[PDB]
Amino acid sequence: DVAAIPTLIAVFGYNNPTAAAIASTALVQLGEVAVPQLLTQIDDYNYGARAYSIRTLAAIADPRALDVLIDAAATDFAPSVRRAAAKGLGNLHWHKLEFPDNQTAPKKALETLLFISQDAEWSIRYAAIVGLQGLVNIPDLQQPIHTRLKEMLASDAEKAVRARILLAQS
Amino acid sequence: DVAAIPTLIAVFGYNNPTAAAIASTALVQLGEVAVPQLLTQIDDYNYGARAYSIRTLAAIADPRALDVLIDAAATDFAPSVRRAAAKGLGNLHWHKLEFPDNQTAPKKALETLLFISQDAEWSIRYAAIVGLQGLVNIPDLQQPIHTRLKEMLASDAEKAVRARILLAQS
Amino acid sequence: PSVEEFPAENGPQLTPELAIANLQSSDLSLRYYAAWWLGKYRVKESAAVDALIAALEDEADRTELGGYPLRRNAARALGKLGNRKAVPGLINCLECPDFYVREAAAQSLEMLKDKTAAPALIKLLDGGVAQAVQVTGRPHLVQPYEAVLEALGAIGATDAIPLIQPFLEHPVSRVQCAAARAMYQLTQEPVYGELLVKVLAGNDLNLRRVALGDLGAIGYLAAAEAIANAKAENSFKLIALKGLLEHQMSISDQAIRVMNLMDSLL
Amino acid sequence: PSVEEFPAENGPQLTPELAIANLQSSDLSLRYYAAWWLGKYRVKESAAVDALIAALEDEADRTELGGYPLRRNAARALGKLGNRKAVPGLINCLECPDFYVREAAAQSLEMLKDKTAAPALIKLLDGGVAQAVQVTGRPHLVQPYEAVLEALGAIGATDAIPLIQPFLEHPVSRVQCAAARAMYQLTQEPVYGELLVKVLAGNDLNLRRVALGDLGAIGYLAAAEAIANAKAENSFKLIALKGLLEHQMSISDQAIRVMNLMDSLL
Repeated sequence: DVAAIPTLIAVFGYNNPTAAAIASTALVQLGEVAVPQLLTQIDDYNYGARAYSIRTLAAIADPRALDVLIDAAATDFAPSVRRAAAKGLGNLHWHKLEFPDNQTAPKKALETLLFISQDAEWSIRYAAIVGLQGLVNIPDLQQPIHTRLKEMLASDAEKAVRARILLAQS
Repeated sequence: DVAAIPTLIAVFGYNNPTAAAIASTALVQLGEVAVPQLLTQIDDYNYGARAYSIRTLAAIADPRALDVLIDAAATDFAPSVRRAAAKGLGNLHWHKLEFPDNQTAPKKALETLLFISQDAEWSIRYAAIVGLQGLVNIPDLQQPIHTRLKEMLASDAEKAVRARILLAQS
Repeated sequence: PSVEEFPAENGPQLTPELAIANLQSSDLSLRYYAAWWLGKYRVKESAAVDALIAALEDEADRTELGGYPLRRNAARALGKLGNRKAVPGLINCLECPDFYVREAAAQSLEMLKDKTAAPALIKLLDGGVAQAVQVTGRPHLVQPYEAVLEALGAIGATDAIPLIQPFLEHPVSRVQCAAARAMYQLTQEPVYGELLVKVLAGNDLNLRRVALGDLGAIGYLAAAEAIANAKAENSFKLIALKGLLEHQMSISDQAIRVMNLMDSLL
Repeated sequence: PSVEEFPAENGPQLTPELAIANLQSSDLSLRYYAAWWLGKYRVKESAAVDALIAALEDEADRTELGGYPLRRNAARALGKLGNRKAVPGLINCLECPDFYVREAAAQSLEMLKDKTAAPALIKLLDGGVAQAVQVTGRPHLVQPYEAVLEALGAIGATDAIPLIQPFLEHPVSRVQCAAARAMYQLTQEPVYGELLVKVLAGNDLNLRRVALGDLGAIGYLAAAEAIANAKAENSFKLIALKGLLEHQMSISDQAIRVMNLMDSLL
């Protein structure tokens, strides 16, 4: 039910992962119709809740969530929030946007993912690779991704991140 | 009941202020006996919960909580945590400590409160004044408090903080 | 290898000078980040202000539906810096085609409190409530009514009252709250403060937070115990009480009453 | 006037040079803060390391029960900097009368992984489990057994096994978990890894977090799906998986299996 959307979102504020994960699943099943309220009822004062909003938007994958996800990935301080957004950025359904935003949007996602792939925290860089791999379905974007991935395989301190790069290169 | 202490503390992790406030009241009524578990079951990964631990320790006012409260006031990033600790620092039952820690302890609280009274956030400075006022029952500490309070009444950008200084000076 | 709730870094390590330079980087993400950073760290140096003003005319960075990401972040940053040199550029942003620029500008004009924005804010209320609709598929109304109404209250635009008053019956709850705030600021009638008090009692947390901020901004004394008992975080309670305290300013019994409530939320 | 979950400031605005200088300030609070800051920001410059080493012999700052606040914070900071020059001074801190210095030193020696600490760590297990009691009114055991056992595992002190093994029956759950970790590290027997898995299934959140970190540290592959399904925050899950991944290191199907689980916790 569509009337329940705000309540479902409000559940993320009660820090019970079991309950939140149920509310999120519910939102995702509702899909596109919940996206507007998910975008405008983000809890900016509870990172635990915010991470669920972002995760839910990422799973729905409506490309109208691009700018929220970019903000979250680029300027949020909470790692759980940023990682959720990084994954999401590579997997939105770009063709749902009116031409030519269906081309521009994935390119903006890429720019952000390239930017956060320099972060000092390994888990942000890991999530950034996962986002980048998601952009393989888009021909114009493959050169900078390949390129970035090679530079990271060369420079990365972390064996975990190098490994994930290798998995992405396949 | 003493067996329930860990459960009560765990309630602070479910971000329901009503439920948390009940668990905290319960802990406070139990008093000294809960202090050891409160000190060693602090949630370092959830500031919402942590603030309740600190508030509960501050309300119990057992001076064995001094070092936790100093840490929280001085190095925590969460304002709700810091403010709770600042208030608490001026109100612990110092005489419960074996001599001469009953003299040393309030003096360490004062040093911390003087230090955080310089913070840039107005609400930290406000809480610091409240802590400082709590140390009026201790004769050796009055000079530096007076002194600090005059310097703050002179320099403070915030009318709220100046007002609270005035209330403390009375 | 360890977990931190509040990390040492969220991004390139910047200084004011470096953030300011990065506004003109070929890396658009870095410009975007730097503009956020300058607002977050409240870098009020004049050269930060001038650089952000220039970024209000950015053309390099575009997004979905012709959005202007750097203009949005620059606009938001300028409001936190307290420098009214920004007002004319922010005023111009009120006619930007990107909704989110208009919104950011109106929020910053509300923070700067400069009455020279009134005519441009008034124009965004053209058509009144009847025209204050939502276009299909957009997650926003046609104009940022919430911020515009709040801004008109904050700048003391009393001529706008008859344009504002109808928004108390707007279908969107956030818009009605903003109209209540503005109406109180511009008329000082308690009935409008009371509507904010009633939002505090409501089922909606985000709305409670907004009502707290509004009650603080207007300094409505009678709401003190309702603020202190509201279901919201102490941080918002303290900001609301602080605004009440500032309106009641040595020491009246009303100020003391408010301080005593503030003391209990620590 | 506004609310921030993660504030711009928590204290004086410092640089490495200034933090290092502040270690010798007449303001003891400022020394304390600066030592925390140097660890938090992982300022690995050699002069930061040397200054913190010197602060291991601080006498200016004392607290309750003859505690040494700056020694505690210096000790904790040194472990985050990865510089084994600190090892001898940290070793000395293992005989400090202040429990919390001993604890901090043992935790940092566990992080530095230097086997030269083994004899001093071994001495803190004198008397074994029977002597591993709690003194009345102290919120801690007589020695920081948890950190000591973890440290002995991390440094590969196999001679300590027979001293460690009895702690699997210590009455305190955290001590048993540490002994399970150490036993696994030093013997590689799955039965000890399984005890950590079982803690994951337990009713105690903090304990689940500790078990996650331990499973990561030892790289116990069989725990992967239990880690991914545990009732704890993703951050801890990812750190545990990362340690598993690092033990399984191009690309085996076991590494892929772990990466696929990590992918799902974003």
